[PDB]
Amino acid sequence: EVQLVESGPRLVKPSETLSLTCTVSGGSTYNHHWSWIRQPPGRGLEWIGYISYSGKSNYNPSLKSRVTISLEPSTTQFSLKLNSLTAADTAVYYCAREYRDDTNYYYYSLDVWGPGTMVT
Amino acid sequence: EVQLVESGPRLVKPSETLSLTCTVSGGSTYNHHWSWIRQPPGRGLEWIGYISYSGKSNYNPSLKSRVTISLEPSTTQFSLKLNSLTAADTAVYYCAREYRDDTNYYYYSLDVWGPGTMVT
Amino acid sequence: EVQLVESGPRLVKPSETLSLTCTVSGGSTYNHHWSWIRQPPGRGLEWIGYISYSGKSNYNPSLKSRVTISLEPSTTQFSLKLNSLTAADTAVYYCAREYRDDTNYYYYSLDVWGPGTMVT
Amino acid sequence: IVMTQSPSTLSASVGDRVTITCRASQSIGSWLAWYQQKPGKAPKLLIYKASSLESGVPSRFSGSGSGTEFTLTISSLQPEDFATYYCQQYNNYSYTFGPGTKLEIK
Amino acid sequence: IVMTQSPSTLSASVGDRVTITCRASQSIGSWLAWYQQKPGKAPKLLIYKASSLESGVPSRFSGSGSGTEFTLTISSLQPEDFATYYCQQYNNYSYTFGPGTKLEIK
Amino acid sequence: IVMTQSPSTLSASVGDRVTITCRASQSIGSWLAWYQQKPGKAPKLLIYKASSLESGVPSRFSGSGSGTEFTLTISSLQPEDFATYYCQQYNNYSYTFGPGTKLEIK
Amino acid sequence: CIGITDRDFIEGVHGGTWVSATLEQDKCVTVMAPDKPSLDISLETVAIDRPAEVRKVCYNAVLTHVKINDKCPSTGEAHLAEENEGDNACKRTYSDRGWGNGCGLFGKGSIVACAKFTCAKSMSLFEVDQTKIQYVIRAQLHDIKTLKFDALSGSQEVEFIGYGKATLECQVQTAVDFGNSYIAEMETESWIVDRQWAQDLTLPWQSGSGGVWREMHHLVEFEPPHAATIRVLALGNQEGSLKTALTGAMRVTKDTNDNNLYKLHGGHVSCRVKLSALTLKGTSYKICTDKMFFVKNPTDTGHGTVVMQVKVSKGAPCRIPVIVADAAINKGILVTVNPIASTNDDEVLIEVNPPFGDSYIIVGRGDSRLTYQWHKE
Amino acid sequence: CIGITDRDFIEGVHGGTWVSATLEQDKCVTVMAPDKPSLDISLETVAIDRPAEVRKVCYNAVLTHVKINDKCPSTGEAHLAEENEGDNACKRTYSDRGWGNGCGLFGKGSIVACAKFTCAKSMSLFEVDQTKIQYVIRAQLHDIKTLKFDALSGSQEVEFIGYGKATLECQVQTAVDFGNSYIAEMETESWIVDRQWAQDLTLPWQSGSGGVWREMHHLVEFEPPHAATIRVLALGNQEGSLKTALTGAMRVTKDTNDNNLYKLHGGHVSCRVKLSALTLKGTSYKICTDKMFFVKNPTDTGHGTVVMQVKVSKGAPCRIPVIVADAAINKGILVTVNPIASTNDDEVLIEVNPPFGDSYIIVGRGDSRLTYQWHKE
Amino acid sequence: CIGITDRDFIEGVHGGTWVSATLEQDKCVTVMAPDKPSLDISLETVAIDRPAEVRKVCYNAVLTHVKINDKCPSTGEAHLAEENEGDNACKRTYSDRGWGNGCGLFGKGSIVACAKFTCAKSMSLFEVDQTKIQYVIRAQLHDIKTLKFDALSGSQEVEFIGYGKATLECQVQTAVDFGNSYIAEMETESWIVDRQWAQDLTLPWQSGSGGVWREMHHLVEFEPPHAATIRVLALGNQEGSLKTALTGAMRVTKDTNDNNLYKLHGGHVSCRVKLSALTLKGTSYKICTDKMFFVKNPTDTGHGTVVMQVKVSKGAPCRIPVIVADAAINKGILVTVNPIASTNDDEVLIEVNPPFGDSYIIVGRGDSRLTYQWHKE
Repeated sequence: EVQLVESGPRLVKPSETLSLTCTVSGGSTYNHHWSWIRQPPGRGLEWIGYISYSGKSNYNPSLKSRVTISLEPSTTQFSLKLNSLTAADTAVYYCAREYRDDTNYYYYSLDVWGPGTMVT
Repeated sequence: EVQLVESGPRLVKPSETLSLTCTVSGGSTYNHHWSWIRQPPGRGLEWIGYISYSGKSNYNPSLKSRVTISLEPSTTQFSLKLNSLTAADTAVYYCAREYRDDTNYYYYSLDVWGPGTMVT
Repeated sequence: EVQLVESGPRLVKPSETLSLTCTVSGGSTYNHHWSWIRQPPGRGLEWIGYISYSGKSNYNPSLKSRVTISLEPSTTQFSLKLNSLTAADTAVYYCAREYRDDTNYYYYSLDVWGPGTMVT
Repeated sequence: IVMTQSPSTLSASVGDRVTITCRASQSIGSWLAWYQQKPGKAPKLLIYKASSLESGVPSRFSGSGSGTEFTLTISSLQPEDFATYYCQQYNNYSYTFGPGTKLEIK
Repeated sequence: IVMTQSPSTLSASVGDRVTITCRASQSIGSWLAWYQQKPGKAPKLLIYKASSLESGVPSRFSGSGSGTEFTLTISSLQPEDFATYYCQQYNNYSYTFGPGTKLEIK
Repeated sequence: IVMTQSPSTLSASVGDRVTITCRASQSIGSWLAWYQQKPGKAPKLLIYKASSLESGVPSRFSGSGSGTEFTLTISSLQPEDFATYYCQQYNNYSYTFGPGTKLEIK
Repeated sequence: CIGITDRDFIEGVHGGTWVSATLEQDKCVTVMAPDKPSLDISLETVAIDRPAEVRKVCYNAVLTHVKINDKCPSTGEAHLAEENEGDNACKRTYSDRGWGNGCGLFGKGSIVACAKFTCAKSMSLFEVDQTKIQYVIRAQLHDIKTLKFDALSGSQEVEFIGYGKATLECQVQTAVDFGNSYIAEMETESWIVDRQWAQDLTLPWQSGSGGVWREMHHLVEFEPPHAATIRVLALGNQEGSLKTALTGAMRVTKDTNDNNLYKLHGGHVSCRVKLSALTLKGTSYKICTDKMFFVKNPTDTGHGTVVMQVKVSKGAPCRIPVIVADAAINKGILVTVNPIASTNDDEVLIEVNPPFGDSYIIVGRGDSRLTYQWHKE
Repeated sequence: CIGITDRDFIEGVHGGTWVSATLEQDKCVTVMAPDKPSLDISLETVAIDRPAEVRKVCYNAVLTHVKINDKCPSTGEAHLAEENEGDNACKRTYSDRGWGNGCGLFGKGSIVACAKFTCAKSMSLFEVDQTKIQYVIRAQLHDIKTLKFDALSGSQEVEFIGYGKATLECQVQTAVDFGNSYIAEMETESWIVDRQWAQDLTLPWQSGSGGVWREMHHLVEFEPPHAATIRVLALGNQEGSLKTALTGAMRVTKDTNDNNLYKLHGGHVSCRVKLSALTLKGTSYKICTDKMFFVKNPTDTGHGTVVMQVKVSKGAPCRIPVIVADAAINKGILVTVNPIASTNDDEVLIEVNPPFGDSYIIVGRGDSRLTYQWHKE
Repeated sequence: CIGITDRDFIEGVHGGTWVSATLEQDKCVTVMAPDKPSLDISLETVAIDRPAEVRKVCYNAVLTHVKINDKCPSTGEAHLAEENEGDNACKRTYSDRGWGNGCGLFGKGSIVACAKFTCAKSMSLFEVDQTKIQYVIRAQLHDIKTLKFDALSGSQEVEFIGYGKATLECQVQTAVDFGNSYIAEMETESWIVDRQWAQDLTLPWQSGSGGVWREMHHLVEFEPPHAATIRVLALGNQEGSLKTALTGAMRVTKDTNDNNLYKLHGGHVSCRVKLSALTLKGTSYKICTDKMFFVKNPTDTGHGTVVMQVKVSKGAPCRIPVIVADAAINKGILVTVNPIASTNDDEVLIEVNPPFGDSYIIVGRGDSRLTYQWHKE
């Protein structure tokens, strides 16, 4: 059964780097687009970006300059990197999967979500 | 599904060597006897010879002196070598499989054939 | 199908060492407790001892001082070592398996036995 | 590409046929999904591809629309359905969320 | 821990309900097995866990008992059943055999 | 070991029960196969082991014989059957073809 | 209608008078009595009312909501939630994993695939409880009475004028073994089929008590697994198939009135009419002689028999002597009882079950008799 | 009892005198004759005797004696002796092998598992041979005679006093299609069920000729393989399931006497009594008029009909005019023949099969008539 | 033959005269009338004509044309053309590959195997349409008439001399539930079997509409895969099995004449003969008394009953009083109607269905009565 769980340091000093890790359990990280999202308390969601297995990533135009998302097929855990971070970035960070059926054109989704990590 | 296809140089200078290659697709070259045949246009067929996987080959008494047939289990493509060739050898060259059931005594065949290569 | 067979030298000189080998055919030596037994002609059985795969062996209190039982998971043959041997040890030597279901609490057994080796 | 929802707030009763609207900054075809997040947990997918539904979602929920405008609908409002509802965009590349209409008891 | 059987010898007829007893040096619960060895071959398992039986054993054979004392029983004695019968102990660790009651024709 | 066919030429009509013969240089038992090659393509196996047939061959085709002489037969001749027909030998080692009887329209 | 002969009724010294008549559909039997109006009795309809449903058979299925899950070698089996939910057809297999598809090693990886089964077009099947077979008898003078009978309730009694109280003990005789048959519904249409013919169908089925569609694989194809993917296809429609197979099976016309009642075309009812003590009149008919001819030629009935229609010119009220022979003696079976024509230039039905093979149907006697050739396999 | 009307018997100029009566259970028909005692005839019991067993269906299973065998990769398949013995349910699969579990290499290792199948509680199913349906008729004066009839043996004759020798030609009419039904036994209890309903059960079954329990997997679960081990579980009891599904099916009371005979509650017997030449007496009843009322309200029968019980005050011996209408004409079917009350202040049964939907049952004529509302789906 | 008693016929004041008689096979009933020759009526044959075929069951299969295909690890699945063609039984599995067998790596390689299924000896199964059950009645004077009846066509009328036109309303009563049975053919021989007994057979079957042999694995064994090879075996013949199981089932003799008609040994026909107005003669028989004895002892019938044959010495034409008791009263059922002996020193059949358990059959009254012990399970 498929579940996602993110981890790292839940407390970071401003203007520094950010290292989150979404570990994927009960499934193969070969498929889909592996995506991140955030939610600043009081406010709603903002789509950050995704990455394929092959490595074709794509980011949100408002943040790409400061964001790197890596994909490790080996340990099956796609990771998030947000540098030059501020207190606006202080939020809840969900790692979720998008979807890809490809052989059938049953596509659209953000299926499995993690509980999210509160980062400051 | 099982198919055979032969290849190489479709044009060779007399008194030289000959290198044909029957590639076997959709099947294991572990079994059967792997055979070659030729047909000089205007005339019919002449059985050249076969080779086992183990390597127990057997040739036509009228040609063995000039013929080598090799078996590569790796790339699955048994190959034909006809040296001291003349214009009588100029013909159509089919690579076909014989057969072996062994565990059942349902035997006789030349089952799958290739389209054949016109060699000059 | 599961069968056990013991072997070695069926004739040994007193006060020396002993090397028997129970080879296990048709089964995995990962499980159960692998046991030895002996029977001095005219007399009945005496339980010698067992060994797990992990290597947790256990011997008969009256003999442990002179007994080593090894377990080779590789070649699947657990072996018996009886040093300082005398003519009392001269007997029939059976290698048999005990049992372990673990996931079900259906346990007790000495299931498969070997024909036994007459050692002098 | 931006998504705008209306209303953002609603006061309804357990049984009300409620209706939330969600409009895009352009035509996105039939590509839109809805989400139900109750405060504390992670967002949960309800509707996918405009109108199709995910196994694990009550039949009272029903979405529609294509092109520019899309709507959600709960036939007869239920306790657990008091949550905040979001929408999604496809782009063939970069995705976008909505503001989220918070559903609230009357 | 020691096992003692009674009798050690028996003279019976093909049809006799024979009964061999086996007692332990202490309480071992329901953990006991019986064995049938005819001279020459290796011992063969008959009964396991006091009363339960192994597939490959005739129904005439029947064992019982728990705690300290256990008994075997052949409902109607048969040719092949003329063999020597042993018992077993569990300890949760180190096992023990019995003397063996030799079954013999009358 | 040599195979000889008769005739080598035939002029028949769509419906004719045609019969081609094939004789060996010695007794080869029941080991013989037939082939149907239309000009251009590779030979195709029809009959195997004297009389048995390969899945993919019409029932009009029928072979027979053992030992020294073997015959083919088309019960009611058909369009596609206008091809050249060959035979085969086994030896337990080195194989041999026939001359080939060309079937031709009348 | 057709009046009764003398042997068809019997009047007692004491008690009452009893009639015995086998009435068949689309025909009528009249009874006469001196100083009294005629009593016309007919069998109007034989029907079945709402036969219980037994098994639906889907001949067109539609797949929806597709989900596939993957496991790399030595990470165990692949598990979906949809494996449990009965709506979905699920297959389990193993795929060729390795470098190209982001695993940890080479080998077969567990892959599971599910899709929601929805049955687009189904074929219903109904059982017929024979102790519920309704049949309706109408009896009027020349003051109408309609008599609803059940297969079980064969005894129905009715008041009258002059004739007094009547009591009818009636049995039903069905045209077809309803214990070897099913009533099968497909959209607007319905037929009578073999039980076994349906039970041997290779399509998904759902019991009358409901439940899940069983053996869904008949209409669903799971193509061989690839890297981490599987193409799933719902098979084509099979309506043409069933409809082509439903040809060799008689159709059962729906009702115009109640539209929930099934009308059997064949069959007949045997009746015993207990009547008060009164003297009836016995018309004795004469076996026809002169000119007859086929209004409608002998034609197959779809249940092993054949029906013809003839007309009479010179014959007055007359019995029609129908026989099926190899000059010789007949070997067939006259289905139609009282093949009699009331008025000249009037059409009449004659059903018959000939011997298997080649036989000749002969209708009438003498020069003006009719002859028809018939084969039966 | 209830005397016969005049039309129910007939006396001949020569020969004998014949009676015709449809007798139903729990009721009695009496025949009178001048200078002679009354002849009371009744249908006592309709029964089935030891119907053949067809298929047992286990609804509670118990697993015993568990065995599991292992094979490391490239050492072939795993084989147990229990795979052959039919007592045991066996599964074959492959497990994740490697270092941690003492093999020689990485890969799937063949593992086989067996356990002894023992059926704890089963449901028996019986077929009813209709040509063996027994029915018993008692006939006494006012010197008793008991007449054991079979469905096949419908003609039984009996000596008497004064009435001489009688001969009874009787047919049986069953309340329910026994060709679409099964007699199902579960412990102390038994019912009548659909054949298909049972044939579509998802439980293990064993044919009447014996054999092995088939499709044991319905009640046995083999959990996914681990290292070298498999947890096997017998599924829970399913008695609650069947019992809940056996509600919508009438129960069949066991016998108090023979205790191997099954008594059918419904059904009736149609009789023709050949008697010697003698004059009987025909009581002609009058259609009731005055006060009637429901002893027991109309209530469902569980087989598509409804039974009521009424009482009469002023009406002497009188016929009860039962009809089921939408002032109009009835569309229903009067099940109960001769709905007549012998003595005032005496209860009487009336069964009826109304049209589907909403209809009104009307019993009696005039002010004192009774009316009941009834719905049917 | 056996003449009719007085109660068996009835002559009316008006109308005609009716006879009622239950005729059984191998017996005859004669009717007499003053100033007229005797009318002998008998039931000659009860038959079934070409019952539809439902399902063949192969009990001997033969495999031909064997093909096996191989795939090395990570080269995908192995595919044969024969997997599609329905003639062939096909299995799919995986084999231990590696160095010794010319692959590219270690692991399981896909292997597919097919062989042509040919059914050598099969068992046919037929359904019996009960509304097609033929029965033939012969009636001659002392000028013969043969009357072909159908189960449906129970009313057949016939001209005569002196007796005039007769009309026969006849019903058929079958010896065995044909809705729980199959007619099963195996070569020269045939039987009556349980439907379920056949439906529960573990052999390959083919529906009556044709199609492919289903579940071929019952008679075909695919031995465990090796390197790149599989031994396939057709299982042995199973004729001994069926034949041994077909013992406890009565056989059905084929026809000598038509050789496509099935003759039922048991069963009887109930008839009502409408005749013209004429006075018949009623022979009143006397219950036999003196010496009787068993020509053939009571013996089982294979369908729950027992048949005996007795002879009479002193008794003239006399009724035979057959009863089955535990001095007491009988509890059994007299199958044979009119157990009467026409001439002394002549043999007569008596069939009876006793109570289950131990009972005594008593035939005759007084000292010269006969007694036989009988057990039934």
